[PDB]
This record gives sequence, C-alpha cells and structure tokens, in this order.
Amino acid sequence: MSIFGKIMSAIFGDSAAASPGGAQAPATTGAAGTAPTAPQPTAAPSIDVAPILDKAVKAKGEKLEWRTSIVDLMKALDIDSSLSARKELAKELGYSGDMNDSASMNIWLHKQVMSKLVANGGKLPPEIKH
Repeated sequence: MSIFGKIMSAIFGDSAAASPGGAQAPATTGAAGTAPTAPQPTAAPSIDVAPILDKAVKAKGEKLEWRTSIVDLMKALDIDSSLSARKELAKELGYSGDMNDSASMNIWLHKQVMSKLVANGGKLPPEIKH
C-alpha cells in the first residue's frame, strides 16, 4: 500500500470539530440558555498538521518526534512500522536499501513522504521543510 496516503486519511480527516484551536470546553446546562446561536462554519484551505500530529503522537502513547523522524509520525497514526509497512511505503517512493541502512533511511524517507503529504494542502510549522 501507500502509507503516505494511509496516514493522510486521518490528518486531512479532522471532523471531530477539533482542528487548530477549535476544541471548546464543555459547560453545564439547565437554566443556561443565555448565549448567541449563530454557528458559521470554519473553512480550512490550509491543513495545519502541527496540532494534528503533536496530539496524535501522545494519543498513540509514547512521545515521538514527527518533526524529524519519519517512523515516528507513521507509528503515530498507528501503522505497523514492521517489515511489510516499511517495505511498501519505501517502494512506492522509490526504495533505497543498499548501504544506507536505517541511518539514511529515516532521512530520505522523511523527505519524500512529506512531499506527497503536505502537498495536499498540509501546513507545517516553520522548522519542518524538507
């Protein structure tokens, strides 16, 4: 499969009314009816991936660094990260497994995946750029 297209189905799939700064705090009701009700939809031509992955990472359970590590953001959306997963994602991008080992694998893969990911309207924090 194509994991860059598998992870984006969650990143570009925010419909829980969370978004960057959209989550509100619940309040008690009853006599509380005093409040305006004019819900104008919040459009988003830009998909801020930062308040998506930063939260998804700690939702996964362990603290990761999606900012640099490609395997971290992958596992965060809950991908196998095992042999089959690392094989499909890499081979869809071109695959490089000669002497580079996992060392250059984290680097190169992180670059290519982002080019297929944030190109769909994804907005990244100012330090995530190739």
